[PDB]
Formats: sequence, structure tokens, C-alpha cells
Amino acid sequence: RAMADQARTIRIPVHMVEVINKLARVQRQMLQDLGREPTPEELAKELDMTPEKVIEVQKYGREPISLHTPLGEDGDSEFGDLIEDSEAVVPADAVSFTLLQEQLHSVLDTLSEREAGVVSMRFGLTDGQPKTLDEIGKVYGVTRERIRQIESKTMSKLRHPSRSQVLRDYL
Amino acid sequence: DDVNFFDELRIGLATADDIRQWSHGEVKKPETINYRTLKPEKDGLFCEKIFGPTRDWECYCGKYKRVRFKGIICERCGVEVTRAKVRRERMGHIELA
Amino acid sequence: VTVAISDVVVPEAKKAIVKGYEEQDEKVQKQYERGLITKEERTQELIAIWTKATNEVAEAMNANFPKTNPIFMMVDSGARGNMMQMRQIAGMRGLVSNAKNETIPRPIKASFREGLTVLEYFISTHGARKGLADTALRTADSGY
Amino acid sequence: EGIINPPIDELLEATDSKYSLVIYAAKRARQINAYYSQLGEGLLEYVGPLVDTHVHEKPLSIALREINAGLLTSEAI
Amino acid sequence: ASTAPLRISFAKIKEPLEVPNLLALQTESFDWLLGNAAWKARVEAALESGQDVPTKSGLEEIFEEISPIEDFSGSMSLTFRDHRFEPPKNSIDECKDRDFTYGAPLFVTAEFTNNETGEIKSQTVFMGDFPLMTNKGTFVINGTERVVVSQLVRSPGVYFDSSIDKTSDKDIFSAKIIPSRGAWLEMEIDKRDLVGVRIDRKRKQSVTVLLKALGWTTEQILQEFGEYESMRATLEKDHTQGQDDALLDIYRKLRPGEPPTREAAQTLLENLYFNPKRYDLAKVGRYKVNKKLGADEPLDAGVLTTDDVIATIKYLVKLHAGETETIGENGNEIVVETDDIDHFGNRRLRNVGELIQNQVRTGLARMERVVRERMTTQDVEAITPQTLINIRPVVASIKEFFGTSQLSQFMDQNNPLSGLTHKRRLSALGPGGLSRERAGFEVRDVHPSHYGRMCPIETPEGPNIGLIGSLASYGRVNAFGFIETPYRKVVDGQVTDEVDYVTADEEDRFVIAQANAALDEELRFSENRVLVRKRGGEVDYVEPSDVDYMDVSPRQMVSVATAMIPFLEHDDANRALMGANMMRQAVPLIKSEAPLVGTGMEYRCATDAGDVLKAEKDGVVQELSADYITVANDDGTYITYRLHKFSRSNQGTSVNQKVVVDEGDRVIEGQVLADGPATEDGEMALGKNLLVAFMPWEGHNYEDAIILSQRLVQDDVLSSIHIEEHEVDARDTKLGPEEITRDIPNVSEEVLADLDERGIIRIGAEVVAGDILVGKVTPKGETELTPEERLLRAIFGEKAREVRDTSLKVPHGEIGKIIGVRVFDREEGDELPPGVNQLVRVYVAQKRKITDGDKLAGRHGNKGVISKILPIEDMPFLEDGTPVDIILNPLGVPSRMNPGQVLEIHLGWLASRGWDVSGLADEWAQRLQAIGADKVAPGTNVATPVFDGAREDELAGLLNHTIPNRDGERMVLPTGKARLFDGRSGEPFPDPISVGYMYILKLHHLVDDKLHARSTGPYSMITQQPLGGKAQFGGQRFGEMEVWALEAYGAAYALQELLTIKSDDVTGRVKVYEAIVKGENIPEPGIPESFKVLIKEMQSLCLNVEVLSSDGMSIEMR
Amino acid sequence: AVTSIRIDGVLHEFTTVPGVKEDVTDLILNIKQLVVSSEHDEPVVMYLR
Amino acid sequence: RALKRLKVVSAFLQTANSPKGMVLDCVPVIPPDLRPMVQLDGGRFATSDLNDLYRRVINRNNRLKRLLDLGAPEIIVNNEKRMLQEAVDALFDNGRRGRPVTGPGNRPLKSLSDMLKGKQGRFRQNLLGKRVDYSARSVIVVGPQLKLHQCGLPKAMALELFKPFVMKRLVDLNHAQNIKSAKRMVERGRTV
Amino acid sequence: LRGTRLVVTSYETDRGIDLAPRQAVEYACEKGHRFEMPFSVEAEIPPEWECKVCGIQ
Ligand SMILES: [Zn+2]
Repeated sequence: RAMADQARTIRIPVHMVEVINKLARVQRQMLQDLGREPTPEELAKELDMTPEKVIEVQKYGREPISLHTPLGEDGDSEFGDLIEDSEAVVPADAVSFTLLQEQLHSVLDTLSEREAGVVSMRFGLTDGQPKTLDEIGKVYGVTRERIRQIESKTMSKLRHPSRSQVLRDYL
Repeated sequence: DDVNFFDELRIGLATADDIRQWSHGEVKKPETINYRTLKPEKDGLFCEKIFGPTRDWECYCGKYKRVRFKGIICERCGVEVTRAKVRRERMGHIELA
Repeated sequence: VTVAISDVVVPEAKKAIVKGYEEQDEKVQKQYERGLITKEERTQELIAIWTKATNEVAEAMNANFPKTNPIFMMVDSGARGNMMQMRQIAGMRGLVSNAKNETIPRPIKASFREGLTVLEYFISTHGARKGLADTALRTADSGY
Repeated sequence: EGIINPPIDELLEATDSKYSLVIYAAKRARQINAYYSQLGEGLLEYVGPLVDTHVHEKPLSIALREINAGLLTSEAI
Repeated sequence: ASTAPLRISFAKIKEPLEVPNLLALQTESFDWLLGNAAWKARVEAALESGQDVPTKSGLEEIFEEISPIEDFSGSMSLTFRDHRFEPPKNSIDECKDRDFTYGAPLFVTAEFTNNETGEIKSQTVFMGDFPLMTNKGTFVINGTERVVVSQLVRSPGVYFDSSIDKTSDKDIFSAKIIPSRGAWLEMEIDKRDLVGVRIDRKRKQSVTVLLKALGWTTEQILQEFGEYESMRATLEKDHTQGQDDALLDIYRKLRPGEPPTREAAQTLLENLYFNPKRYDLAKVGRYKVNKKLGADEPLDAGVLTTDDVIATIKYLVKLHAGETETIGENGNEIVVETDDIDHFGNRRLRNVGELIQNQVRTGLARMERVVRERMTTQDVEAITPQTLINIRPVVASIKEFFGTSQLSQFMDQNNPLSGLTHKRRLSALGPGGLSRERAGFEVRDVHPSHYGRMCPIETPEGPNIGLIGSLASYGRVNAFGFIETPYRKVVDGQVTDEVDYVTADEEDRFVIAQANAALDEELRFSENRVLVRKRGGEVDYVEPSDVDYMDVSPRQMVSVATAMIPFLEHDDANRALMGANMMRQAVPLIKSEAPLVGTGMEYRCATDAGDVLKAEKDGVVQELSADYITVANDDGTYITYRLHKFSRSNQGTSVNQKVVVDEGDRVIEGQVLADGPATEDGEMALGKNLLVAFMPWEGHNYEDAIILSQRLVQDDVLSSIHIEEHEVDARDTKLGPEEITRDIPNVSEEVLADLDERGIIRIGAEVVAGDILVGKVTPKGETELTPEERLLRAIFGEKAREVRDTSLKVPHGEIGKIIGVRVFDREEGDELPPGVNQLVRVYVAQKRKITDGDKLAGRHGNKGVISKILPIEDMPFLEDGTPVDIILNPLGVPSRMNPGQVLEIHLGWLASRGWDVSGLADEWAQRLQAIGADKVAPGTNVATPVFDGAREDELAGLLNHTIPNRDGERMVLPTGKARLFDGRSGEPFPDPISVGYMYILKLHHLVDDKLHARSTGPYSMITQQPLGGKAQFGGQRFGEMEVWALEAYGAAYALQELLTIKSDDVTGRVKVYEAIVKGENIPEPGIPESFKVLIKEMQSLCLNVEVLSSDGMSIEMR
Repeated sequence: AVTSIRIDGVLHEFTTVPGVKEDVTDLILNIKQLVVSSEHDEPVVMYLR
Repeated sequence: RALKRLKVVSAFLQTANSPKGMVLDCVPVIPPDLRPMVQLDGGRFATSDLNDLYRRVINRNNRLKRLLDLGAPEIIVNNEKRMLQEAVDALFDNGRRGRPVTGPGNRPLKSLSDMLKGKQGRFRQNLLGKRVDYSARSVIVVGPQLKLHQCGLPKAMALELFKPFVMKRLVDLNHAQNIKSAKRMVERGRTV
Repeated sequence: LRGTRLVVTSYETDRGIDLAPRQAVEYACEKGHRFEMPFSVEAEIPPEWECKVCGIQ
């Protein structure tokens, strides 16, 4: 039990460890007796499980590599020095997003006051909280249905071959 | 924050009080990450209630999920809504028997 | 200025010089086969004789180069090179060290223009490799 | 013409050493660049250039030209 | 072979011996290991002639040694024997194509004996797939070609040494006994004349104590070690007596912890030294010990004996006393002297067979351990051998050796010479050897015993100088691992033709003559004073009465790569070393051309390397095409050979075999049918013959640079084809499997124009940086989107497909055609790894012409980067209007001391123009008339052997008797200099200039693969600095020295910005980029992340670090 | 001079056609030496069968 | 001997330090992102050898905590305490005392001290020398027509180093409408 | 090589946002440690917690 609970960095429940051990033992016995590497289907029919389960059990049991294993022949580099930080803020992307944010407001500027206001409140560009139609209509006092229609006309205007060019590139 | 302000850099001998004043919580299990969900395990070496959230402006369970809730301790899980870079700055501690 | 194998001119008086000293060398060797001297005396006498021969041949070569020679122009103007290399190319390469740092009494009497034999080339490889290794370790010692 | 001009000796005749000239020219160049960047706004802050320039000239070159011409002063604060 | 291309030779010494098979060094070892029919044929002929006697293959030896395996009760045993091999399951081509390992099954018949009832269960056992060696001495491991390099090690035995004691100026002597697979024991007579017997490097004990422990009384020691004073002094200063007391004292000394019993110490010592399982000096060790100490114990079994220890002590004490000779046990006489640990009497060679045998032995050790552990638990008589033998450790050991080992190296396939020289390599560093940084300066020197066993010129130039070398031309490895060399026997002063293979010690015994010594033509010496080698490698003059051996030929000491440099004796050793090291980097060109002037080794090297297709049996070419040759053998069978066309070598070059024979020609055995990567008609051809003039030209060849002509770009004289392979695989993920499809989510159809119906690029379609080769899509799942992007989607009404694109794109700065695509599907029976569902490989080829920045070189260590390419109309031209192809700087010749290149140029011009010297009754013309070099048609190749080439007198005479050109004028004067014109000005140059033909190589240091630049790219994880390398974008390093330089200048702001807003300041990089793009002032730097990481690392060590302000209050670092 | 070629069953230079003794890359070098003379300003086409 | 002792006894008498800081009661734990646990391509995971040491410490501590309150003889309790001390010692400095702890491949584990010492530590590899942006490298040839204050750069290297400046300039001249199109034009290598 | 810590990020800032309301609830320890905790107004208050000083209920 202790070896099942304190033997892997990424812990696995007891039953899954038992299944892994059973599969490994069966594979070893098949390899020894038959003289070749068993195929996934052979183990699947021997273990009475689908091949997908067999490959999943094979995958779960692997041991993580170490980031400190040296790969430099002279002994200076490490395996972990060549891993790229994928979730790293790329300055080009950040500047592109900032430019998009600044350009979006200008296109709304040419629209009428009510149109830009209702669009901003609905999509929460100014504050980030998308308010409900009743909330938007409370400020101007117009009806819910009016808020429904006024928004649609703005989308039709922007989704036209007259103001799309300024915003086509960013998509 | 400003290098110009740095006047001196002192070293010392950390005592128990300092060691548990740095820490944001005790680590009391040897687990790191779930083998199926691949998310940090509670009270493990990678816990989020101690070392901070792993998603910008989000908590573990997910009730609070945007910037508007900033600096709020979720009662369901205890994680505070803040950036994920704070995982580079928060320590823990182990209480030896 | 150009380089051609006719520009590398060996002294005409070198040959006789060497032959002269060669005879002298032979005498000493005979005295060793007769038991009148010990090994150290023979080695020291041969080294002295061949040092004298090397210096004399170097003087002859220095006196033989004309002023308008391309190689003498390279050396004289200070563009590139010195006199030891130009003595090795046209003259006598001299005495060489052993695997252990100690002079070999038998010299190299052929320059790179005339071409070395097999044993002479093998003897020179010793010093070549020692110099290369010395450079290799100096590179790091200086940095430290 | 280019990085070579204006001659360094003429510049050093107007200052104490190279170390002060570096700071002096850099500060003037920052002033010129700041003036250019916020030119769209109607603003009264920063001044220059005080010499005839090109279509797109590096502000550091203009700063060095003004320093050589003798149109600037340096004080100690 | 008789069907070799014509090449006139200037050699004047007739050789009596041909060069051996250059690849035997590895094929013979592996044949011995396996026990093939070839090894049986060799050993059969060995009987009654020579010594190739070893009658047991490696595997047979291991199986015989390991068996029998017996229980403690001894009632039952298991034995192996009679190993066998089966034909391989796959061919070489299939293994290289599908990434399999070339090997064969191994079977061993095992008997299963029971002492009760006389049981026997003789049955077959499958011991695994043993890798095999191809016909070219290379292994095919995981689809890649690999080479195992022999190892130079210190042979086991007994070694005596003496040094000087610094304090007292007194000699101190020591004597070690070092076995293979065992412990060490070393005696030493210290400054006080006391004799220590240090055991397993455990402090120090008196040798008298050991003698007492072994069962020697005081009287025997006194009577035997009587004449000497060290032994008496040690014996008196002992204060101990009794075998049991001494044995207990030894136990207390070596292994403290318990009060021991006399029986524990006895078995401890027996297991430490006298037990064969834990201690075994091999055959070589026993042989060396017998030679040194005079003992004549049999070589069959190796284990230390008390007689050996006593003899070692006697030898050491006699050496210390000052006696120079002794009468060894069971012998006549022996010399008492110290040993040199670098002599090839003490350094041996572990070849591929021995290394693989060691690995197999290590595997079988654990195999038998498991077998004996399992034997007891299971019930007796109810078992069969198949239930006992577990073959996992053996295969694990083999696969661990052939991967991630220093001696099994990626093969180097630039050209045939490089591949051949990768073999025949002796490496002194590796597992069990000595490490790079620890070697002194005595193991990196040219010992006088290297003559004919190891090349003194060909070695690396980096920090491996002296630790790696190449076997000589005639070198042959003894059965014990020592290298031999052949010598011609000379008797009565007459040089007979009998040849004897001699090793280092026997060589030291005799006196050896010189290869190129005057002979009367009666096989007798004429000078009456010959320069010879003596015992200590000392050269000395001796009369032709004492010489008893001679060299078989000159160039017996030089390797194969160094034997291809014409006029070697005229070059300095350093420049020759660089030239030999640089001849292995030449790239194969699209059109090969054999050297105009060379040595006689090109044909032999090209054919023996194995890169030239050769006929197997004589016949007539029946059918022929660029892809194959079908030959109708005389015996009645037909055989078809397939030629490699535009393959890819390990280094990325192109392997392409041309055809030589015609549709009607008759072929004999061994004849050449198809060339190789860099061979021309069956002989090596690495470069081109270019017309060269030595002169400084307008400073464009200043300081080793090179000026080329445009004719070498017009005619593809130096063009080469390079190939690269790109891989991409589709696997499983959490959100379903990835897919290789043409439906990339958001890209114009124009990009998806050359893609095939499967989403893979089409053959024959050119690509440039940015194009997609394979279209791949990976599902990403639902994610939260920023308000601006949501509004943009609402405006345009698009829908997130839930899948992103991860296609394969050509790297930055790459171009070329598409040669082929190969796709593996896991569901099609392909053996993809676990978790991979599909894989695909794309091959991209391109032809590169010579351009400035590329590096050229010659055979004499004269390299340089092309820095100019002039038009054809402004190169200097000879009197008849022929421009020169390359201009070199004269200043580099005299200072570097390599006059060989000038001679090569003169002889190249002579060979190109051809000569006719038949009627001249001149002294030099007589020699040519005796070697058939009278008339030579223009363009004919010539040969100048290494140390037996062409004398300058012959060249000077020949320069007056060439063939006049169409105008009846010889353009090159008898001084070797020609009158050139000026290409630009037009006025003739004031003085004549040297001109001729040089053989120029193209090195694999192209500038295309050297250039990289970055402005922003990937960053590392822990510390946020730019990533390093060139596969990525990569940033250049700013080390300590550059920081010191900037500090010395006084530049503080530049240093601050380099160290902060370019490497570590995470929030400053994006702000700097934004400021640059928007055109405003760069912001102030922050604080680097590395400092914060350092502070956290120190705080984790319970160190209370804290940064203070102008007053004493912590800043908290955010 | 000849400025381009196309063969019936060939896609690129680095391949060989059935029934010939030479590669396409070694045939381009042979047709690079053709000494042709043309009188047409525009490109002209020739056929080899 | 007294002088050497007084060199140490006096340090704690004057400064604010106390000797009690030489014996620990709680062990700090480094933040997770300085010992990352990355998922490579294909599901393979990579660790940093500090997770293993922390896990050893925590396992030994928890087992000791269970043993103490369970009630056990002094032998096993003392053995557990010795193991805990050895685990902490291996965490801080590995191989200083006894034999180093090893992992797969038979290589010593990297401890906290090993990250500061040596030619490959923080001090000498990351703080005094760094990798930098806006930098290129290439082989040099000779140009004799240049002046003493000039150099020649290949246009690929020049365009790569000066990408942001070029983008700004060709957005300024109206050759491009925005940064995105300017970046696309620069990457694809147009003529202007 | 490619690798990714299991961390998500968003292109989003702190400037120009209005924070939601919160309430500070006070908790006390046995030894006298007191602390405050911010919770959303639309939240339930649990009866028990862990201390911010000595890690006790
Ligand atoms: Zn929550």
C-alpha cells in the first residue's frame, strides 16, 4: 500500500496502480513466451478490455524526465534550458491588442451618441460588465424592444462594405 | 520597485518566526498534480490556496471568473482572484515534528 | 612581389660547410667506438659542433639573399615574418628536442625546400605537438 | 558626413569632458523627441529644433548640431 | 586492380608489400565475436602459419565461462552451449527506411541436469535479437548508421615506478598490480626504507604483516630477504608475531566495526583476491605478468597467487637496492627496470568485439543472478529451462550500449574519406578510459614507439589534441590487442624480402634501418653508413653489418588521410596537421573531377571505403540505366545492382551514384560499375583544379581572404546539392485527436493551393519561408474571449471553429524544391510509437552555388573565406588571353612554412600542359626514362608519393620541355613565373607572376547556415531571459568580458539597457516595443527578474535577506 | 540561349527518367552548352523527340 | 584556539543574531514557478529535482508525526528522526555529508545550494552575463572600400534587427494602413 | 522543444475598472490573533476558518 501511495510524483489511485502492474506482468509474460512484442489487440483480448483502455493504462504509468539532465557534451547546458515558455507575453501581440483597442473606439466615435453608448454598455467595453437590456434602457428611458432594435441597426451599419475595412485586418 | 531607492542589502539568520511570517500557509501533503484532470491538488506542493491562482482572474472552483471580482477570497475554495504571476513570489512552510 | 620555388634560394656555400663539419662529427663517433670517451662527452661535443654548423649556415644564408628578393622584401619591410622561419625554409632546421625535453645530438640538415626524410619528420612532430598542447592550456590559464 | 560629423574636438571645446557631453546631448535629444511626439496636441512645452533639419533626422544629430553651434547652456542643480 | 584509371608515377622505390584491407580492423573483430564462417576460415589457415590461433568466439567464450549454474545443495544444474544465428528478418534498406534495427535472432541450446534420476531437458532458448554489422563496418541502429570506435587503454599487469622525494632528495619506489575486473594492491618503499603493502588503497600496512598473514614465519623471511636492509628494518620494526594475530590486525585495519575472527579475514581475503568470480586478470594480464616477472604459469586461468606477490616484492626490493638483473622463477634471466606507462608495450586496444562482449557479460551476470534466485523458490523436477531464463537484462544492456554511449557514435558521412577515417580511429577517452580535462602533457605526446602504429600528424586541434588518433597504413592488431607493424628481414647486409610482423617490445629489441636508404640494386647497402633506430628510439649512424630489419616502405608511419597530401616532406608538421583535418570536411560537388597531381592512394581509398559499387563476378553488362545495371554472369546467372539517386546522408549532403560501364563492356571481378558521392572513375575526387596566381590584388585578398572568378558560378564548378528533412506527427490529446487536413480554419485558399487532397504538399512544388508543408489542426476547446474580440466577432458574425492550426511551415530563410513525402499511419500496420496516430516526413532539396562568405581550402592547410567574385573580363590573363580562376596572397606562404603548395602548382602546370623528354641525354632525363615518364599527353594525371615524390631538379628540367601552344610559345618561363596583363587597366604587370593549377576543396562551413538575427523571440521559463541557440531565433550572449569592456569604456547607460530591458525586465520589454512603434522616448529600466529569483533562492535556505531604503525599512520587492 | 526546358514525365531537376543513362541535372549541364542563334524577339519553342 | 573561538562567540554577542537560529523548527518552501512542472509535447512531464526532495521531507515528517502519537519504541522513532534530519540535509546541501542522493540514471539530485555555487550557478551564469535581444551574428569578410567609421551589414540581418523601426516608418509614410499590415509586409519581404 | 506550464493568461489590465462591492468579516483566534477577510456581498459566510497567523481553527 505504501509503495502504491508514495512511489510516483503524480500520484495514481491504488486500483489504477494494480491495473498497471497487471498489464505490465501480462505484457512481460507474453513477450517472453511468444518471442515477439505483443500488439495492442493481443493484450486487449488477453486482458479483456478495449485497446483504448490498454493504451491509456500504458500512458498513465510513465515517469517524468528531469529538467537537469545534461545534453551538452562539454557539460554546460541542460534539458530545461531549451524549453520555451509558451504562455509568455509576446510584445508584438500585446502591442497589436492595444492598437486594436484604440482603433475600435474611433469607429464607434463616428456613430451617433445613442448608438455608441448602447453598444458600449451592452458589450461593456468601457467597464467590462455586460449589462442587461433593461439596464441600458434605464439610462435613456427607451423601451426594451427599442434597445433591441437600436443595437441591430448599429450591427448592420458596422457590418457593411463601408466601415469594415478599418477593422478587417484585426480579425 | 525603483532601483534608485535601493540603499543597502542586508543578510542575516532567519528564525522560525520570520520563516512562518514569509509563508502564506503550510504544506501538509506530498501531492503535486492530479493524474487525470492535471490540476493542482489541495494542500499539495502546488496548492492554489497557498501559492496563488493558476489562471488570471479566476479561482479554483470557478464561481468568480473575471476582473470585476479583484482581491476577493472565494469562500468555496479560498483562492483569491488575482494574477497568475504571484506564483513566482509566494512561499510556504513545513512544520517539522 | 610573388612567391616561387626559385625565389627560395639556399646558400651555395652551405654544402661544403656541412661536409666539413660532417667529417669532424665522424671523428668523435670513432672516439666513442674506441672507448676513450663517455656518453656525456660525445653528446655534448656533437651538440656544440652542430650548433656551430647551424650558426655558420645561417650567416651564409643571410649574406646570400639579394635586396630585391620577394621574401627578403617581406621580411625587411616588417610586413610579415622573421629570420628564424626564413632560416628553416632555406638553410638548416637545426637541433630538435626529444619526447622528454632534451636535445637529440643528430640534427636535421635538410630545409623545407629540399625536403626532410622520414626520420627527420618524425623527430620534428615531437616539438610540433608539444607546442600545440602548450597553446591549448595557455588559452585557459590566461583567462583564469 | 554622418556619425563622423560634427568633429568631436569642436564639441569638447564647448564642455568639460566626454562624460558630461554624453549626458548633455542625450538630454537635449530627449527634449527634441518629446516635443516631436506630442506635436499633434496644441501644447506649450519643450522647444526646438533651433536649426534647419531634414525630413526625418535623428534627434541626437540635431542636438549635437545645436550644441556645436552654441545655442544651449548647462547648469548644475 | 588492373582496370584502374591511368596515373603516371614519379616513384623511384619499388614496394614489396600492398596496403592491407583498410576496414579489417572492425570486420575481423566482429567476425571473431559472432563466430562466422569467415573467422573459421581464417583460423583454419592460421594453423601451421602465423598466429591467429584463438579458437573460441566471444559468445562461445562467455557461454562456456558462465556455465554451469549450480545450487548450494549441488543436486541440480543448468548449462548453455552451442549458440546459433538465424537469417535477419529485414534487409538493410527496409531497416533504414522504416526505422528498424538491423539484427539477427540468437539461439542457445541449454541442458537441465538433475542429480536425482539423471534428468535432462535439452531444449532451445531464444536469447534475443543481436545487432549485426553491415558489409561496411557500420551498425544500423534505429534507422541511423553508427560506428563503434576502438579504445586505447592501459593493459593490466604489474608496473614499477620511481620518483624523487622533494623534502629529502631521496628516491621513492612503488609497484602496482592492476587487473581488469578486480581490486588493486600496490607496494611502496617510502623515504624511510619502510615497505608498505597498500591494499585496495586503504591507508598503509607493513608488508611483513601481510607475509605473516599468508603463513610465513620469521625465519623464512630472514633467510630469504637477508642480503637487503629494507626488509630487515621493516621486520625488526614490527612488534608483532603470529599468523592469526597478523590476520586479525589486517581485518581490524581494512574493515573496522567488529572484533573479527581469524576465519572471517581468511574468507574475506580469498573473496577479494583469490576468488575468480570477483577477481580475474584476463589472458593479457597473465601474459604480461609472466613476461615481466619470469613466471611461466599457464595462461588458461587468471587469479593472483602468493608466488606472484612474493616475486613482486623481490623485484621491487631488488630494484630499490640497485641490482639491474635477476634470475626469475622458472626462467633464466630478467632485467630489473621501471616501466613507461605510455609505451605501446603497455597500451592495448579494445575493439568492437571486446566492448560488445563486456556488455553481454554484464547482462548475463544479472541474468544468472535472477536464475539462481528463482531456482530455489520453485519446486524441483516440475520446471523446464524456459521458465528460468529471463532475457530482459541482456537486451537491456545491449540497447543501452548502442544508445547513449561515448564509443558508439553517429557516423560522419561528408564524403568517402571522412567515413573511412571515422573508422580506423583510436580514442583514449570514454567509459573506463581517462577524461578530457585530466590528461597531463605526457599522454599527449608522440612517443618514439608510435612509428608505424599511430599517425603523429592526424589528430584533432581543439582540447582533444593527443587523445584521439588514427591507425597507420600497415598497422595490424595482435590477438591480445597490441598493434603490430611489418618489417623486412635483412641478413648478411642483404635486404631479403621476408616480412615479419613485430610489436613494440620486439621492435625495441632490434635495430631498424630506414625506408628510403640507398640500395646497390643487388639488395645491398652502398653508403656504408646508414641512419637507424635503436632501443630508446634514438637515431644513430651504423655500418651495414649490424642492421637486422628494414622498413617495408616509406609513408609507413602516416595515416590514410595524411598519405593523400602531395609534397608532404616540404610542409611543416602543423600545416600538414590542419590540412589532414580539413580534408575530411569537403563536400561532394555535382560534377566530380580527380586531382591532376596527387598520390597513388586515391583509388585504393575510394574502393576500400565502400562507396564505389563493384562487380561480384565477371560477366558482360546486359542492360544499363541511371537507376540500375543488370549483368549476365558467366556462370549462368543474372544479377542486378541498384544505384542510390539523390539520397540524404547524416550531414544533409547528397548521395548520388553515377554509372561508368557501357551496355556492351565486359566486367571482371572487383571492377567498378558506379561511382560514389565524391569519387571520379573509382578514385577520390574532393575538389577542382583551378588556375591560380600568387599576387596581392587591390586588398581584396587581404589577410587570408580569397578572390574568385565568375566562371566558377557560370559553369557550376563549385555547386553542391543539399537536402533537409522535416517531420510532423498527429497524436491524441484530451479534447480528441489531432488531424492532418487541408481545411485550415482561417487562411486564404491561395495558401491552400499546392496542398494535396490529404493536406500534404505536392512533389515538385517550390517553397519559400512561411509556406505550409503539412496542414494540421488541433482542438482547443471552449475559452473566454476578451470583450473587444467578442465585439469584432459580433460585427463580422464569424464563429470560432473550436480548433486551432498547428501546421508545419518551412523555417525562416529556407528555400528549395520538394523531393519526396513519406507518411506512416498507425492503423495501416505501421509501428508508430505509443500515443502517435500519424507521422509524415518531407524532403526539401536545393542547389547552392559558391558565393562570398563561403570557405575554401587546399590540401596544405591554407584556408580562407571568399570575399570577392570578379567578372571574367577583369581577371589577370596570360599572354594568350586565359583568365586566372583564383588569386591567392603570397604573404601567407613563407611565414607559415609550407613551400609544398608552390611545388604542387608548378607540377600541376607541367601535368596540364604535358611534356616530351625522350632524346635528352641529361642526368635528370635518365631517371625519367627508367620509369616510363618520357612522353605525357596534355591533361594526363600524375602521381607523387608522400616521401618518394618528384625532385625539384626534374621539375626545373621539365619546365623547358613542355608542349608549345597553338601559337608556338611557352607562356611560363623556366623560373616558373609568367607574364600577366591587368584586367582593368590593361597595362602589363611590371614583373612576372607565378601561375599554375591548384586542387581546391569546398569546406562544409557555408555562410547560409551561419547567419542569424533576432529582435524578439522565445523566452525561458524559470529565468525570463532570451532563449539560446539558432534553431530558435536565439539571442547572442553578453558574458563577463564584454561587461568589463563596457565598464572600461565608461558606458553606463548602454550597459544598463543591455542588462535590464533586453534580458530580464519582464514588464519593460513590451513597454520598450510599444514606445519604439509609437515613436516616443524609451522608458526607464526596472529591476531584473534574475535578482528576484536569486533572493527567493537564498531565502529558501533560511537566510534573512532584505533590501533597505535610505532609512532602514524593507522595500518588500512587490 | 536556352532559358527553360520541360520533359514529359518529370517534375523537378532532382530526378531521373526511365531508359536514359543520365539524370535530369546532368542533362541540364549538357544542354547548357547548346550554341543556338535566334532571330525572334519573343521566346521560341523547340522540340526534341 | 581561543582566538579562533572568540572570532565566532563575539559575533553573536554584538549583532542582533541569536544562536537559536542554527536549529530549525519549520522549513520554507520555494514558490512553485521556480521549480516548474512542464508538460512537453506528447504528454511527457519534466520536473526540477526539488519536488522529489520536498516530497521526501514531507513523507518522513508525516510518518514521524503518526509514529509519535501512535506510541512506539524508541528505536524506530529515533531511526525516523535520523531519516528526517538526513532528508533536510540533502534538501539544503546534497553530498556534503555521506553519499549524495541519486535519481534515475544514477546521477546526484540538484539541491538548493547547487543552484548558487560553481561556474553554472545564478551568480556567474545569469547575473553577470545574459542573453540579449536585438542582436545578430555572422561571418566576416574584408571590405577595403569602406571608411574607418563604417561597416557593411547583410540586408536580411539589417531588416531583422530593425523590424520595429521599419514598421513605424512605413506606417508613417502611408505605405501601410496599420501595424498589422506593416508587420505582414515586413515579414513577407516586399520591395518598399 | 515545446513546453507549457498548465497556466492560463488574459490580455487584460487593472486600469479603468470599477471593483465590485465587498464586505470585511472579522475572525479571532484562541491566542488572540484577529484578522479581516473580504467576501462578496452575494456570498454566504461559513462559521469556521483557518488563522492567518498560527494556522489554527
Ligand atoms: Zn472559488
